[PDB]
Amino acid sequence: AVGIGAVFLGFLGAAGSTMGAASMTLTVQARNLLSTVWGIKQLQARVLAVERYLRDQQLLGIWGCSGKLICCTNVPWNSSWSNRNLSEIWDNMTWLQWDKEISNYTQIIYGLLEESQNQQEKNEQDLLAL
Amino acid sequence: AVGIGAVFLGFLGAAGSTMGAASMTLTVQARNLLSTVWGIKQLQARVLAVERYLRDQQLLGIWGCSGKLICCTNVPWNSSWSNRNLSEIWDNMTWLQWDKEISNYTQIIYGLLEESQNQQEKNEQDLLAL
Amino acid sequence: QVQLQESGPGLVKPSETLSLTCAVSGVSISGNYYWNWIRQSPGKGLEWIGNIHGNTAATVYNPSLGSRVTFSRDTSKNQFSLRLDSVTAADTAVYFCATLYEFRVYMGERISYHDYWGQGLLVTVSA
Amino acid sequence: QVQLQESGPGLVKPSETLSLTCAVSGVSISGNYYWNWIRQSPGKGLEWIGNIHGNTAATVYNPSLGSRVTFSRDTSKNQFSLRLDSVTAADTAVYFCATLYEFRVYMGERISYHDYWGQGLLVTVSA
Amino acid sequence: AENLWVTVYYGVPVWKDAETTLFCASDHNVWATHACVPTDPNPQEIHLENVTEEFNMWKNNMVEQMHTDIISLWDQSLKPCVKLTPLCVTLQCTNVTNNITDDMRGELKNCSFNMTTELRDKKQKVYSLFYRLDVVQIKEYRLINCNTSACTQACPKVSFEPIPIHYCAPAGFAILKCKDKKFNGTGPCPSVSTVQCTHGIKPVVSTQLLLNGSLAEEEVMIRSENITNNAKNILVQFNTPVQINCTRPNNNTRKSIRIGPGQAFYATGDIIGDIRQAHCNVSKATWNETLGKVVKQLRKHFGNNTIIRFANSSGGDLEVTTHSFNCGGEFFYCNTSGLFNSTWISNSNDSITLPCRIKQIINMWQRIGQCMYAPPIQGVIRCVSNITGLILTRDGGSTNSTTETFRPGGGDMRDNWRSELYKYKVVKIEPLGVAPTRCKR
Amino acid sequence: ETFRPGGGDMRDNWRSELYKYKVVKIEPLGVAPTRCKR
Amino acid sequence: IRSENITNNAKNILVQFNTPVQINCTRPNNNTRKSIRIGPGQAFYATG
Ligand SMILES: *[C@@H]1O[C@H](CO)[C@@H](O[C@@H]2O[C@H](CO)[C@@H](O[C@@H]3O[C@H](CO)[C@@H](O)[C@H](O[C@H]4O[C@H](CO)[C@@H](O)[C@H](O)[C@@H]4O[C@H]4O[C@H](CO)[C@@H](O)[C@H](O)[C@@H]4O)[C@@H]3O)[C@H](O)[C@H]2NC(C)=O)[C@H](O)[C@H]1NC(C)=O
Ligand SMILES: *[C@@H]1O[C@H](CO)[C@@H](O[C@@H]2O[C@H](CO)[C@@H](O[C@@H]3O[C@H](CO)[C@@H](O)[C@H](O)[C@@H]3O)[C@H](O)[C@H]2NC(C)=O)[C@H](O)[C@H]1NC(C)=O
Ligand SMILES: *[C@@H]1O[C@H](CO)[C@@H](O[C@@H]2O[C@H](CO)[C@@H](O[C@@H]3O[C@H](CO)[C@@H](O)[C@H](O)[C@@H]3O)[C@H](O)[C@H]2NC(C)=O)[C@H](O)[C@H]1NC(C)=O
Ligand SMILES: *[C@@H]1O[C@H](CO)[C@@H](O[C@@H]2O[C@H](CO)[C@@H](O)[C@H](O)[C@H]2NC(C)=O)[C@H](O)[C@H]1NC(C)=O
Ligand SMILES: *[C@@H]1O[C@H](CO)[C@@H](O[C@@H]2O[C@H](CO)[C@@H](O)[C@H](O)[C@H]2NC(C)=O)[C@H](O)[C@H]1NC(C)=O
Ligand SMILES: *[C@@H]1O[C@H](CO)[C@@H](O[C@@H]2O[C@H](CO)[C@@H](O)[C@H](O)[C@H]2NC(C)=O)[C@H](O)[C@H]1NC(C)=O
Ligand SMILES: *[C@@H]1O[C@H](CO)[C@@H](O[C@@H]2O[C@H](CO)[C@@H](O)[C@H](O)[C@H]2NC(C)=O)[C@H](O)[C@H]1NC(C)=O
Ligand SMILES: *[C@@H]1O[C@H](CO)[C@@H](O[C@@H]2O[C@H](CO)[C@@H](O)[C@H](O)[C@H]2NC(C)=O)[C@H](O)[C@H]1NC(C)=O
Ligand SMILES: *[C@@H]1O[C@H](CO)[C@@H](O[C@@H]2O[C@H](CO)[C@@H](O)[C@H](O)[C@H]2NC(C)=O)[C@H](O)[C@H]1NC(C)=O
Ligand SMILES: *[C@@H]1O[C@H](CO)[C@@H](O[C@@H]2O[C@H](CO)[C@@H](O)[C@H](O)[C@H]2NC(C)=O)[C@H](O)[C@H]1NC(C)=O
Ligand SMILES: *[C@@H]1O[C@H](CO)[C@@H](O[C@@H]2O[C@H](CO)[C@@H](O)[C@H](O)[C@H]2NC(C)=O)[C@H](O)[C@H]1NC(C)=O
Ligand SMILES: *[C@@H]1O[C@H](CO)[C@@H](O[C@@H]2O[C@H](CO)[C@@H](O)[C@H](O)[C@H]2NC(C)=O)[C@H](O)[C@H]1NC(C)=O
Ligand SMILES: *[C@@H]1O[C@H](CO)[C@@H](O[C@@H]2O[C@H](CO)[C@@H](O)[C@H](O)[C@H]2NC(C)=O)[C@H](O)[C@H]1NC(C)=O
Ligand SMILES: *[C@@H]1O[C@H](CO)[C@@H](O)[C@H](O)[C@H]1NC(C)=O
Ligand SMILES: *[C@@H]1O[C@H](CO)[C@@H](O)[C@H](O)[C@H]1NC(C)=O
Ligand SMILES: *[C@@H]1O[C@H](CO)[C@@H](O)[C@H](O)[C@H]1NC(C)=O
Ligand SMILES: *[C@@H]1O[C@H](CO)[C@@H](O)[C@H](O)[C@H]1NC(C)=O
Ligand SMILES: *[C@@H]1O[C@H](CO)[C@@H](O)[C@H](O)[C@H]1NC(C)=O
Ligand SMILES: *[C@@H]1O[C@H](CO)[C@@H](O)[C@H](O)[C@H]1NC(C)=O
Repeated sequence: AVGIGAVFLGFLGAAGSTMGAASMTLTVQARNLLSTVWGIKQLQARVLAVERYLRDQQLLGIWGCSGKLICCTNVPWNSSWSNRNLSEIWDNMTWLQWDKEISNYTQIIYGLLEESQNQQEKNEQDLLAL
Repeated sequence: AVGIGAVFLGFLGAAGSTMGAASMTLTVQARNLLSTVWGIKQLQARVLAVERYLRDQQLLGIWGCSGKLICCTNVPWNSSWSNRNLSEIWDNMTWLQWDKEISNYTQIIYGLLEESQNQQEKNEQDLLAL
Repeated sequence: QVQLQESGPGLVKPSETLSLTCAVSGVSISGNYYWNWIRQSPGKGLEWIGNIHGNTAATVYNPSLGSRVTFSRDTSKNQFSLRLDSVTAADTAVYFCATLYEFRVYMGERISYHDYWGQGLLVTVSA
Repeated sequence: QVQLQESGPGLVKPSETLSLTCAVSGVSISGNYYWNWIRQSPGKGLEWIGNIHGNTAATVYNPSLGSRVTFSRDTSKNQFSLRLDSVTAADTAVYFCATLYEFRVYMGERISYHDYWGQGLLVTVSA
Repeated sequence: AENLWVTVYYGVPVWKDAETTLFCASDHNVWATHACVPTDPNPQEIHLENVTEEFNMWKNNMVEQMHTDIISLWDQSLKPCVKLTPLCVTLQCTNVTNNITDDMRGELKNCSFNMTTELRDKKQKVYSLFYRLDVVQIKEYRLINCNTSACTQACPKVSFEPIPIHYCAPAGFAILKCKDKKFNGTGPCPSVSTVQCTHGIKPVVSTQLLLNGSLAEEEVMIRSENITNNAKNILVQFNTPVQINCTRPNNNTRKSIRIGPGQAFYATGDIIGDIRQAHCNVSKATWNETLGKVVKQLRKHFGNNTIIRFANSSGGDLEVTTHSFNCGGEFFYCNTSGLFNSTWISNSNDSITLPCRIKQIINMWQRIGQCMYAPPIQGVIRCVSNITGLILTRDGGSTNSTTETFRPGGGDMRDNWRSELYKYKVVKIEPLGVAPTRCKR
Repeated sequence: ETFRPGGGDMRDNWRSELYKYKVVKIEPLGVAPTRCKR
Repeated sequence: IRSENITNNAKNILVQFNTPVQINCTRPNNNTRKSIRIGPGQAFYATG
């Protein structure tokens, strides 16, 4: 109980775990996204990484989930995308399988999130005018 | 009273001032953190500065203090880290001396902040489920 | 595989300072590990001297031996050293440097347990 | 300007699969467009086969043809293909690939309407 | 009882020691100002009260960056210039004895040789006047650098005159300057300021004497990494300058020889009038007063009854044994033997004339395999300069004797940059901070 | 079956060592169904 | 044994051993080297 050290699973080793268990250690993956001709190639790679991080952050911010790791929204879940109940999603599936399953219904969800956030912002502005 | 101009302190003028007095001018210092072979060196320096700024912003955001210069948290102050009262800190010491005194207990506080923010996020998600 | 190697003088005189250094290979010493110094002598058996924390430099020592010990850690060389002051004849022993810890998942179940118990070094106290 | 051109074998045997491919120029097929297949035969006149949504790949088929109709879309080649299984003598016709869409503003009025109705190709069914 | 909680502050004024890469700020030259950013007309400086920093002149990283930048610019400036490959031929030389003084006997050689032309199937016969230090006997001579490597002629339009340059740090870093007088380059400085970047520093190149430098504003200053050790040089900074007037009075003539398609070589045609030695003049009373001040300051560290002797250079290469400099494109090497020759014991209008020599084949930095052939200058040349410091070295120093003898030194060019960047240092800001406060989330 | 020595191309020399390694890129964004409401 | 398409004779076959085979080999002639200066700071090394 005293005098014993402890070490924990780090990088993507938690990919085989279920979605419920895999969504419990988001920070370990999140923190690793940032950190003559050969110098040009290395600088291009670094600039590409920075640009990708900025694009992801801007996409998160546009939906209203800025500065958050888990941010649940107002858009309802259409049944045409997936008809599996929560019992068979968060305890009998992994993130890779889920991504493979819903790979063809991603852009429409992003557009719906953008429109919902814009509508919420406009409604908030209207409310604050009183 | 009218027609007289005023000029205020510069970048690091408050280095010798007390912590309480120095905390009132964080914006001036925050502003300047952003802004053939010699071209490579200059571009590398600029990329390094941008990367450092992004890393600092990510560290701030992970703790839930995104977009704030002063942000209170929920982690209690352990008496082992320091034993001085508020009278001898915010009106008697300076930031450099405080860092010199505390620099041995930095990482553990960061980890505590991370875990506290994650727990708060999970609790908020559970609360909104009702 | 993690390996621990003890080093230091094989002989020391009474009332002098005994300095030993255990070097670690295969794992960084600055992690959340408690590096432990133990000794074994005929008659007394195994006796735990103390331990030091790699990350925070926190140290704990045996109350019986008191303040005669100081533990240090060097991250650049990946080593930790023990300095026992005011040696006597009773301090002649074989010194072991070891570490005991567990590998788990973050807020979950355990996976494995680890100890190494390096080969150790003989030290004798005499003028 | 936007243009559409059809291609495929002109003669097919009964009970075999008729494959046609419509290639578009002047606009991408990955946007919010519904690509429709129409056919004209003697007596029957214009008849609608089905349509496919480029962005999502949502397809709708005529109930009269049943499950004999299938659609596919290739974004790399900027084409979309119609497949008709179990072709019979009633399927001899001229096939056109069409698209109808309105250009408007975002939460406002409408600017224009667009339909193209490409040239099409004659297809006969016989062994 | 405390019920205090951690609170995060962004923008705390705290800094740490760090190393980075600075960039240009300056208001045809070898030191390319074209690629150097313009300077702000109104430099900004902030005085940090109650801040006492630590400084060490002998560990500054700015000196290394300055040396590397100067070497890189020097190498870059010579790229688009003619390479004197055909100049390695068998020269036939004779003595010049037309209106020459006794001291200039044998210094000049009149050498004839063959040369190529714009057409590769034709040859020409030409002649030139060379210095005795450039030609080595093989009545047949050859250039000194022929058996080492072929090497470049400097283009005649780029000027060697130094220009001030300022070094400004990137964003997130800061330049700290020590405004404390009497500071000796090592220890705690109590008066500190932050500057966006430094004053203009002229990259003046010289040995055994610091020319066109900065002057101490209080008194003569003596600096050394370890004064007890005799292997470390001593940097002496004056409080007033000493005027020195150097001149080459020979009325030289320049002629151009076409050695290929669009390639010319500039030779010394002939000397008009008399031939005389180039020389420098230094005031006598001013030198005596300056040396008295220097000995008085040196008396502080070496006892109050010691005898202080100034002697000649020990020996070695001509560059490290003689005060070498460049006056209007011509490279002078001079024998500072009448200056450092005196003894001091505890208790009008004439001037010292140093006669000295010119050279044309130059190995500027301490490297082997690359020259820089200086084209001849037309007409008499004269220059005037300030002496504002010395580089000395203690000979022997054993406890057996009670006399200390100092001799001039040099060779390493970093010491020239060190005397200017002694009061500057670079730090990096750390804005994140954690403090205890009663407020809770 | 007759087998003879080969070679010439040097890519096969490297291929014998990097046969068990591959490179992938991470995609940290995901969307799931869940029972909150903003 | 590895091959992209083992039924095709136009593709090479890569064989990886289990244990290595030692090969010892040598050039035994006692050679001598001499330098010839062919220009300013340019040398050519030849077998004397
Ligand atoms: C310490 O500082 C002092 C003062 O700051 C320095 O002394 C000054 O030195 C400079 C440079 O030597 C000198 O300026 C020259 O003055 C000459 C006389 O007036 C000019 O003739 C000369 O111009 C020629 O060189 C320029 C390039 O430098 C050319 O751009 C210009 O066109 C001239 O070149 C023509 O003439 C030559 C010769 O005929 C020919 O070969 C060319 O092809 C071209 O036709 C410079 O302007 C100052 O006059 C000096 N100041 C004083 C007061 O004397 C001193 O050198 C510094 N010490 C050290 C060690 O650097
Ligand atoms: C890799 O996959 C295996 C299984 O494919 C994982 O082991 C599984 O772990 C879960 C939870 O630890 C076990 O769930 C248990 O199910 C029984 C069913 O009766 C239930 O009674 C228990 O209360 C518990 O919920 C599951 O049985 C177990 N599978 C097997 C075959 O033992 C393993 O954890 C995965 N690895 C990682 C790193 O996630
Ligand atoms: C640099 O340090 C000096 C002192 O080390 C600072 O001066 C000090 O400033 C404080 C606050 O301005 C003064 O406190 C005042 O004291 C008087 C008398 O006790 C009291 O009536 C006031 O209410 C206030 O508490 C303090 O006296 C003064 N020190 C001295 C010796 O007078 C200085 O401010 C520091 N530099 C900067 C830029 O802050
Ligand atoms: C260097 O040598 C050349 C060649 O010997 C000299 O040029 C000759 O000068 C005399 C008169 O002094 C002329 O009669 C000849 O015709 C010249 N020769 C050529 C080839 O032109 C030159 O004067 C010498 N220079 C010095 C300084 O002694
Ligand atoms: C320039 O080249 C000519 C020949 O092309 C040299 O004249 C020869 O000199 C050698 C001795 O060095 C004599 O043995 C030949 O008989 C000469 N030939 C002729 C045709 O005169 C001349 O000496 C060279 N110039 C210099 C300065 O060496
Ligand atoms: C040699 O030193 C003197 C004195 O330090 C210099 O003359 C000064 O030049 C500055 C130029 O910024 C003036 O502001 C001073 O007023 C001058 N002082 C006197 C007494 O005249 C002189 O320029 C220096 N010479 C060289 C070549 O650097
Ligand atoms: C300055 O130099 C002196 C001379 O070398 C140093 O003192 C010497 O230190 C070495 C170290 O092993 C001894 O062997 C010598 O006997 C010492 N000589 C004298 C005369 O004391 C001195 O330590 C140096 N200063 C610093 C700060 O290192
Ligand atoms: C250096 O000093 C010497 C004197 O020791 C100067 O020589 C005199 O120069 C002037 C020039 O106007 C002549 O009129 C005199 O006849 C010269 N006298 C002697 C004895 O040589 C020399 O000119 C000075 N040079 C410089 C550059 O200052
Ligand atoms: C170096 O040269 C300068 C300028 O030629 C000399 O200064 C001149 O000295 C004469 C004689 O005393 C005066 O008439 C001039 O007015 C001075 N001019 C200037 C600008 O100072 C100086 O004396 C010379 N120094 C030496 C040691 O020769
Ligand atoms: C410093 O002065 C001494 C003494 O005058 C010089 O020693 C002379 O060197 C020359 C060589 O050119 C000899 O011919 C003399 O015989 C030497 N003098 C004596 C008394 O023997 C010494 O050369 C001077 N320093 C330099 C660097 O030249
Ligand atoms: C530097 O100057 C001194 C002083 O003139 C030179 O010392 C003289 O050297 C010559 C030899 O060329 C001797 O004949 C003299 O006797 C020396 N004078 C004295 C007082 O000893 C010295 O040689 C010069 N340096 C060099 C390298 O020549
Ligand atoms: C491996 O190679 C064989 C030989 O080429 C391939 O089989 C051939 O495929 C071509 C395709 O046009 C036919 O013309 C040949 O008749 C086939 N030969 C045999 C013996 O079947 C085979 O397809 C290749 N394997 C794969 C996976 O593509
Ligand atoms: C390769 O094998 C041959 C034998 O087939 C070796 O030849 C012998 O080499 C030794 C050297 O130690 C000599 O003493 C023998 O006299 C040689 N025998 C014959 C028959 O030539 C040869 O040395 C071997 N080489 C290597 C590099 O292993
Ligand atoms: C040239 O003059 C020097 C110095 O006077 C002398 O040593 C040399 O022998 C002379 N050479 C001749 C006359 O060829
Ligand atoms: C070139 O010649 C000089 C004098 O003969 C000699 O000192 C030098 O060593 C030679 N260069 C080389 C590279 O040997
Ligand atoms: C002068 O240098 C010595 C070097 O040991 C240092 O101890 C001393 O403090 C310096 N003087 C000042 C005034 O800083
Ligand atoms: C040098 O010679 C040229 C050409 O004769 C002449 O014009 C010039 O005046 C001379 N220089 C001096 C200082 O006499
Ligand atoms: C050196 O000083 C002495 C004085 O003792 C003097 O006799 C001698 O001439 C001086 N030498 C030179 C070269 O000035
Ligand atoms: C090759 O020859 C050299 C020179 O005689 C000799 O030293 C050396 O031993 C020879 N090599 C062998 C392997 O005998």
